Amino acid sequence: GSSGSSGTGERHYECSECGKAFARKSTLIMHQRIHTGEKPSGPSSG
Ligand SMILES: [Zn+2]
Repeated sequence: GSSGSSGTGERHYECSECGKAFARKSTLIMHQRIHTGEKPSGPSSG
């Protein structure tokens, strides 16, 4: 039925942005953030 390991379930989600493989799906999302942001600015301040 809907139960029974019958082996392993390696589910590594890679980042379509860089290509980094993670263990959890959500985790990857949090990472992708690094990409979207840090917009390019001329006058470096901070
Ligand atoms: Zn990435």
